Amino acid sequence: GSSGSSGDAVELFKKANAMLDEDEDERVDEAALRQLTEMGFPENRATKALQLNHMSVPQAMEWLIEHAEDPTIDTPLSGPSSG
Repeated sequence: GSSGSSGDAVELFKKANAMLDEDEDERVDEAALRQLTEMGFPENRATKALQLNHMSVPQAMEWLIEHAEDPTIDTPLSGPSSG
């Protein structure tokens, strides 16, 4: 018998082939926005979020999810119309 005791491991991940292109400064990215706006998010948010997510299509998503229920986000009301 031979082994440690205090912990050992508890993590697993992998990222085979994962490269695109980043866009910093200047107006927001549309290519990315499209993705979001294509999913089911408002340009405003997507845009804002993006800017906060270094213009990330995936990242933003989460931010959009987490912020999905954020006040700052500022959202209108939902009357009768558009149900």
